Amino acid sequence: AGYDRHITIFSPEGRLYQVEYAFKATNQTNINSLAVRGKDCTVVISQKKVPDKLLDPTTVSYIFCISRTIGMVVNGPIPDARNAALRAKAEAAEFRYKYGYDMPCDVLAKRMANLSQIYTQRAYMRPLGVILTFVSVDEELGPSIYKTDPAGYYVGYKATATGPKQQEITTNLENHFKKSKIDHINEESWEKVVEFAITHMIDALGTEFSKNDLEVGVATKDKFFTLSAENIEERLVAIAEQD
Amino acid sequence: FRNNYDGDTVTFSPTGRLFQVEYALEAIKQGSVTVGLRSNTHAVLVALKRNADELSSYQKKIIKCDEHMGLSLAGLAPDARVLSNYLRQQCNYSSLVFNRKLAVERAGHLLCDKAQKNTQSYGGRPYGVGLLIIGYDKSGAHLLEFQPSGNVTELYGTAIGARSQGAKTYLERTLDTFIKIDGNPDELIKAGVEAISQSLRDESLTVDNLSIAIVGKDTPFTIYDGEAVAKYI
Amino acid sequence: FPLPSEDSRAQILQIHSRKMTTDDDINWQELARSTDEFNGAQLKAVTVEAGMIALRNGQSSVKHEDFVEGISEVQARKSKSVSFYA
Amino acid sequence: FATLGIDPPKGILLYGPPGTGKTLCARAVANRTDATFIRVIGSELVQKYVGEGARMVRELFEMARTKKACIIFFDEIDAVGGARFDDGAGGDNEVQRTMLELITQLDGFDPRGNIKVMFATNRPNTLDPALLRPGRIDRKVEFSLPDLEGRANIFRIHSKSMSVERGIRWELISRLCPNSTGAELRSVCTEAGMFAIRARRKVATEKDFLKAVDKVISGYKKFSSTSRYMQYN
Amino acid sequence: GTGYDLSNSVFSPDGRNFQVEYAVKAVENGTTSIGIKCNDGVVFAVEKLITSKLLVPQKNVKIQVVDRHIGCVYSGLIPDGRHLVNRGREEAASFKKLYKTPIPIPAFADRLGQYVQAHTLYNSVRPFGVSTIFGGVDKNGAHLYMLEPSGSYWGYKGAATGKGRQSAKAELEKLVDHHPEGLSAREAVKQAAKIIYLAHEDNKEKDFELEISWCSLSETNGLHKFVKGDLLQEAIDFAQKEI
Amino acid sequence: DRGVSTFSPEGRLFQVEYSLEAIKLGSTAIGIATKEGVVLGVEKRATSPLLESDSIEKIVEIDRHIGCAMSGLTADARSMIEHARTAAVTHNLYYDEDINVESLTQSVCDLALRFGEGASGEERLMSRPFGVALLIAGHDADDGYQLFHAEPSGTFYRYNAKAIGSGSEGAQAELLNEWHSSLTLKEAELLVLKILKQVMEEKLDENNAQLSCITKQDGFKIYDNEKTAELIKELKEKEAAE
Amino acid sequence: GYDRALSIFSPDGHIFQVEYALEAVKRGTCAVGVKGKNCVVLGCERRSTLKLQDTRITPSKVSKIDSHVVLSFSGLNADSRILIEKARVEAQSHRLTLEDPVTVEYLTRYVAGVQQRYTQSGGVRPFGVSTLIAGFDPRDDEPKLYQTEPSGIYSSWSAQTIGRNSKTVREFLEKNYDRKEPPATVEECVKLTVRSLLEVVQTGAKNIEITVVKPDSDIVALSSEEINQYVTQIEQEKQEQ
Repeated sequence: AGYDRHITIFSPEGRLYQVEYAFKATNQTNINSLAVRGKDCTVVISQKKVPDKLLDPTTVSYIFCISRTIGMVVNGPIPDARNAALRAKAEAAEFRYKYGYDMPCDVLAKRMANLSQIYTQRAYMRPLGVILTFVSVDEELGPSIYKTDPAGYYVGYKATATGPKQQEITTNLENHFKKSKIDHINEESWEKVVEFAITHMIDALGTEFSKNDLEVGVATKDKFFTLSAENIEERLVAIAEQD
Repeated sequence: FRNNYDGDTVTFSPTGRLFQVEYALEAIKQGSVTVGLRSNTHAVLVALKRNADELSSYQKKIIKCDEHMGLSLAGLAPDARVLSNYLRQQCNYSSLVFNRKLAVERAGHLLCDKAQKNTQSYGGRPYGVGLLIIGYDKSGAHLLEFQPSGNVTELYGTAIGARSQGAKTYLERTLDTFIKIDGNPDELIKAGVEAISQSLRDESLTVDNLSIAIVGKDTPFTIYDGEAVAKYI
Repeated sequence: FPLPSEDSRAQILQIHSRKMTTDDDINWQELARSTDEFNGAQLKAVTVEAGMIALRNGQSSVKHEDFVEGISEVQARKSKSVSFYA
Repeated sequence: FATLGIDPPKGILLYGPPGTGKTLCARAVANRTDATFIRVIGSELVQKYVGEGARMVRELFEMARTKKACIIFFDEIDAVGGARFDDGAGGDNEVQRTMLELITQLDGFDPRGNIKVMFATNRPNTLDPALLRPGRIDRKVEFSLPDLEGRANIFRIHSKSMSVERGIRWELISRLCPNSTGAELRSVCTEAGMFAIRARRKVATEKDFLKAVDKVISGYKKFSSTSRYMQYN
Repeated sequence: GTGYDLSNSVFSPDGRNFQVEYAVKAVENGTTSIGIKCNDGVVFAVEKLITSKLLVPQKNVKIQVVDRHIGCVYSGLIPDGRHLVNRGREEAASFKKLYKTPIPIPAFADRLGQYVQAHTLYNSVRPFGVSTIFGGVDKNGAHLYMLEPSGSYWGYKGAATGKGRQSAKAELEKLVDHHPEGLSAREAVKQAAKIIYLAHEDNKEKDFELEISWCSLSETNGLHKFVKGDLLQEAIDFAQKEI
Repeated sequence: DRGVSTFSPEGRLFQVEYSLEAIKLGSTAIGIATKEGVVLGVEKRATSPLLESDSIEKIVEIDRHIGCAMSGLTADARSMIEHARTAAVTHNLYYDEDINVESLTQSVCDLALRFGEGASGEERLMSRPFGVALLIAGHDADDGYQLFHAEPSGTFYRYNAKAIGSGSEGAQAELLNEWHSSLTLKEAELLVLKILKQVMEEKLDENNAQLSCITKQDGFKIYDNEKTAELIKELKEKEAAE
Repeated sequence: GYDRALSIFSPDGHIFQVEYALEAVKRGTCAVGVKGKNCVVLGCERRSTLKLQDTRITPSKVSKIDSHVVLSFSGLNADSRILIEKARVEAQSHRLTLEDPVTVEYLTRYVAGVQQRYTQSGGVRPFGVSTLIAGFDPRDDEPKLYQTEPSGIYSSWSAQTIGRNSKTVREFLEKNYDRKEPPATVEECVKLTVRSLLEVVQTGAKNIEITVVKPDSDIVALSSEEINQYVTQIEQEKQEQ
């Protein structure tokens, strides 16, 4: 009966074997990214890695836009990443027409998590090999970040990260919050928040990136946009001048 | 051999092949042998009929679709009847809806869509019978070769069956002959007789064994059986 | 080092026949086209069966039908224990 | 074969269904050969130490050069062959190295060989897919169930033995019996002599043969009857 | 355990899929195909290996065109390659029905992307073992995409896969340094024929065939058609001159 | 333990190969088609003397001019006859005529291989193909008397003299030299019983064998037990001659 | 629902789901019956291991499909309730469609025909029970006794038994009973069934249930005291002879 490990069923150890391998699929691409909560907004950064020169830098992105008020960043292989991307855009449209006004961040992370829980419980569907991370600015609780696990468990984070080096990156964001005893960056301007997360990423990875080596998403209140090559390079200019 | 990797239809082999496609492909090579060729204004289809007993009859290996086109089968007989129903349905579909005859080029694409659905989904199976599609339209005569995977390629002529690949030697040396022969249907039919004769070992061509169906511009598709092919032996 | 190609098998079959005796009337490019994705040893094994067929028929040399009948026998991806034609 | 300048097959292939007396055919060859015969059990190659099985392989091929024109026979190779890969129980890597030692000693870098090698087992599907391909083996023969004409000769070789009543046709007994292995065919003649005690009979008659049909065959089917039951695993 | 490579939805212990990896090997067993992206449009080229002399010259069209603005060329199993275009043909017909104007290039890539993703999520179906290269001229600029068996795709300045993937696609890197500013559509036709002969070193054992098709706004003006007339024969002599 | 659509290495389905072997496991059905009529016969193979002659009927009637026999397992035969009479009697309503014998065989044989698990494109529910062999006979106004054979593999041939079941080998080869184009209706009745007598365990009687006939005027007719006994007594005189 | 097939041809040509299903009948209670000229008697036994079973509240082992015909089976009791209910609905459906009372010949081929469907229907399993249908056709006094096998093959029998120790009773009914001269009285038909139950029931009373079938829609079930009356008369002529 060696087929017990090939699907999702109760194991003799009381665990799930296929769920344990779902988290391991996100480390195949080896893409490190993090997200922090600003004062009035939220800024997310990601490492842009282009293996071949034949790839168009504008087409390759790990940050997808679900709606005008909500951004998204996903780690792991792109096919499972864009599979849940179009599923999240459909849930945001059904919520506007049927239910009411635009969807907030927590509802999108909860509906996509419950959708993966049905796929995990049912044995004829394999779980997604990626991790859904949604960033937006709510009109009630303000800036919030919800990271949806492939197992279907969503929980809020102050400053999150992703990748195999996440445990080394989390230490950087954790030690900063212990000394200041603050749960968010007190900088009001969103420009200083962009250069804030980039500074901690360079010192943690020990690598100075370029305009094409990073993709910085910016989620403001009721607006979301992705910084271009000139906007990302402009942030790296003031970083070398100050520090 | 038998079932190791690809015994399930949705499984891929580590060598980048599919044994289920290879299993159904070997069914044609062990089936009844048939040949074929075509010219600019004409196309000739020659098939050999066998059986398990001398007192038994010979099941026809040539199925008629419409007056302007026909086909032949090498493989399991009832599997070709299902594919022939899908081809004849498209002939009447284009005749009722589009008021046009089904083209040979478009018939191969529609036939490929039927086999690819069973291979890419569990519970189905690919048809292990081959189909040589002959016909004529305003463009000219066209011949196709169907495989269990559904591959469709236009050829001057080919052979599928037992020892059929070895019979292609006569078609290669004469490839420059029958293509330039127009208006001579008798010589084009006799060209296919010498091609299938290369695969004959035990029994030769007889009255009931030889089945020839010719199609062309001024001559529609007609199946010649019995003593009609006795003069072309 | 994948399986040999189409025209490549024509040269392999001809080399293993240098120690045999034939009439040199057999087209080697024709036998290679009758073989679809066979192992290198499966190619040499055809010449082994071709020699055993001539021993049963009493032929003094290996003819064309010896290589053709060898393919119908069990060599590469071909197994039949009975005719079975219906 | 030296006139044609060919290479005789080094190895052979005999598997067949269980119960056809395949081991009896291996002993029939050793009688006509009048030379050294070697019978090797599949479980004999595996020893109580790891790596000792590699030395057990060369023990067989060392006598090939020492004693020329002998015969080696392997029995139940399914317990040895097969790749079985890695991710399994983990204690399987010791057996897979026996074939890699056996293949190396058979066909290595130096083509060293003289005698004939015989591989035999009841499970051809569980073997190494490399072991199932030629170049170590040429002649491949798989046993089949004798037909009405085949099963008749099974009772004819046994008719010279035991006691056969004059005027009894054995073709009707093998006809009432369905397709079955030779192990159950010889059981008809053996059990027929058992009816001479309880059924109050002198020798084996036609009436006792009909009682054996519902006894030797129909009575012994039940469960745990192999014949063609297990062809695979 | 044993059998992780048997069915589809079963993940490997390292977080990958064997059936997806086995489908990649089926791509390199077919006829190779290349592509070239320019400013005005894209150029498609494919090398069709001729088996015997029984093939009729230039009566076989491997490239299946979607509407007038999208060509599609594939390298892999022929039956699996035609099912992708037939599925995309219905998506293009369903789009133009509701959405009026034809579907652009980056939009058409999402229809084939998600459709292949659904085959990897079921055990009753198998993924496509063919790599389809599609592109054309969209409403803004131009784009080129290559659909992999895993469903992963991005923008490509060039795309080549097949037996000559290690050769033909390696020559695409020299094309970028040759014309870093830009490349005309007419010159790209002659450059596409040379790349076929540069990777022909492994195809010299059989007979080949040259089929080139391009679409741009300079001449065809949104019309994807094969190259015929003296333009095709002119690119042959220019490509064979360096051979 | 596999799907019904799995192909064998020989290029065939496992359900098709093992279905042909089930024919010899049953009774023996022998029939001969002549120019004056088709003489069909079967063997009931009674395992106990208490079995009634009206119990097992291996020869049914599809039409007045069309009839068939069965051999082997009769469980799959009863289902096919319901579809055979459906494709026949209903075909009479459509064209206001009698269905061709060869055309009726095609409609019956096409229902064999349509089985499967979750067949795409339409709804086909069948667990296994029919493991019964049917010999289809009949008469028309064009080709004349014809005798076909419905195989589980979906193929059919026109046999002048065919023996299926346990007599598909020994009894089949005996009809090669005993058949002739001039064979009449009366001489064909004694020829079938001559083969059935040698292939039967006990003596030939009306209880262990049932024969039928298909003519142009009378059509399908089953021989009475008194009519069959008269042909058996005439057979004993033909066995002893010189 | 469940679309996976079950019955699969064995390499010998048989079917595993059939032969293995026949063993459930041989492990069940033996059901023996005979038919006379003017009467038909169907005997059945019960389980002798279980006790404290009230006969009145316990459903009868012989199910009545119609006034003129009943059904006494042997085999799995889980698969028998499916055949009994569907045979009685068709009995009323035949009276609705054709406005004709059912016949024993039509009832047997229907039950056997329905069993042929489940063997040929993917997703279901054959019945592991064998039914014996015996009765009289309307306006006909001829006895009708038909056997229904789980494989779908049906046949008529003068005297036939199914269940455990079947071959022992079958050999007893061939020599003792003659099909050429059946008994024309009801009393001789009842005593014949009791003689066949002496080698199976093995000295029991409450475990024996005998159902008498008579024409003109007349059914008389022998009580516990009426069955033991025929047992005493046979035992006196058994050991003494």
